[PDB]
Amino acid sequence: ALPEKVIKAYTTVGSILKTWTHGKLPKLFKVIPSLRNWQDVIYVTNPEEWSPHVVYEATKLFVSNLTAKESQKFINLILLERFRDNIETSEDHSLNYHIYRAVKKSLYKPSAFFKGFLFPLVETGCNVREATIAGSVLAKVSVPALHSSAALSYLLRLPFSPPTTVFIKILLDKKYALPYQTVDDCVYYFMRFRILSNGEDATRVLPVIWHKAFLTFAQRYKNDITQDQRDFLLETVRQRGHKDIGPEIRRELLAGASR
Amino acid sequence: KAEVMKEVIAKSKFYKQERQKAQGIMEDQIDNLDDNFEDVMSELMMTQPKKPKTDLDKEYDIKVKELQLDKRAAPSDRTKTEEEKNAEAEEKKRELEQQRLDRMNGSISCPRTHDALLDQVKKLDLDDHPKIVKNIIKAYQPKLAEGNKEKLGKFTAVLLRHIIFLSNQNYLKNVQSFKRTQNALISILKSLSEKYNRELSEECRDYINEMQARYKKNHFDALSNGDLVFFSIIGIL
RNA sequence: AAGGAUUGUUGAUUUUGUGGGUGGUGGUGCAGUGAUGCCCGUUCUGGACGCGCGCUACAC
Repeated sequence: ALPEKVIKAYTTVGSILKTWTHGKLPKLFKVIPSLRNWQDVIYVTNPEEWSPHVVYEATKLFVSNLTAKESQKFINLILLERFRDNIETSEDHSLNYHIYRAVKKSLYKPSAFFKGFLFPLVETGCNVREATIAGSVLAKVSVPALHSSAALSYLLRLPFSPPTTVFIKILLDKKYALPYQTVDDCVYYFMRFRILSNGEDATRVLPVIWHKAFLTFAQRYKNDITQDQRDFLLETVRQRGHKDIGPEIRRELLAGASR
Repeated sequence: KAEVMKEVIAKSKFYKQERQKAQGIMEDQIDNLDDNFEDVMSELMMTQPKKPKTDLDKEYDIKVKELQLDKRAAPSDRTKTEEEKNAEAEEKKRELEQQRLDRMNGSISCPRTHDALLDQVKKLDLDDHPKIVKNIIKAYQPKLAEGNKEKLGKFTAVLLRHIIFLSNQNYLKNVQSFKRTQNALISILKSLSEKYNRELSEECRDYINEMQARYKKNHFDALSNGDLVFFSIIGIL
């Protein structure tokens, strides 16, 4: 229970943020990041009621001032929920221009962004449209190779889902200097769909989004795999290869030299 | 049509005034809020509350440290097919030939001076010059440090004078090794020219001006064997 | 460069130099899916009336 004077003051802030489009934000709003109990203060400001312009500014103010751990709650509790809500409720299932920027500012802190936006989304029923919009934000904005590799490593172990494949391929599309550990994990991920005892992943139908992802790995990291790993991947194409993409992958895999 | 437009213009102006009126009300609320900032802040501080990571969060932090330990792989580009490479090569050749037709129609120390290179290579044999000059380029690549482009650019002028300088020196004793150096140095100069042709061009003209000035006093005695070499190198580069 | 590169107080997200790819939250027609045929943004500010007489210039 915040002070009654404070509640009325921030209740005015909640009204301010609903229609705010430009200018200077309220001074009380700008000092919320310093406050320990921001959760109570932010709630009375009605984050769901924030205008798209406010959401963009709020991510800038809060991601910058705050610790890494707290910023995760913001990206998870507010930005992520707003990101899903706008896509679901929009007529064309598109994301607003300001919210689109807000995700980029969250990516300013990679560790908070991945554990607050990416991993919660893919693990909470992400849809293809959500992955495409979020993936493009990941595609255009710069990320460290170390942080990207950890995110790429995390995605692989998760059970195969269409949203998970989109995020994996984009990270592969970034042309990163993946650690030698990360390359092996990517190789293991693609092996698990080859028929052998094995799980359903061997027999599960594979969309092209898997094949496109696998082609990108072959195109860029053919020189970063061992000869034995190349053999397992080649067997995977023989068993699960696509009609048109599969021949291309085999050409790329065979063209790479063994580490 | 005009009546509809006037309604449209009136509606746009009407909404514009409403947005301005809201903005006029908007700033006043901020101004009042800012004035009461101290009172709101004071109560909030008095009510400040008194003083485990998820298993997912713990794993991710562990992964980052482990990934830092491991070595990093270099990323490669997709291999282009032979037909695409041939098509790209043909297009570049077709482009380059066309512009030519239009023009027809109208530890290791980098020596900033030619003398410095001799001091570095003074104790080395004649056949060792390609080794030393190549090392200087590797030791001072553009990426290694800032200003290496300028140092390499100056070295291009230095290397050119060296090629001409060696030709002036007598070499009938060991023509074979001397042949093994001039072509080797020239090949390096060709690579250097591709990046520092501006620097090479400036040095070449000055030699021409120097060439003229020495001809203005000595006639044929100024002319030398390396002078013939110099005109040849320009043709290559 | 952690004994501190960069951020609106923050911490390796950036800064300097050298290399370097891509139209891609594209749209639309077909059979969620498709190596898919075809093409190729954001907020403010403003929107000398006619006839007619006479006279005067324009021609080596």
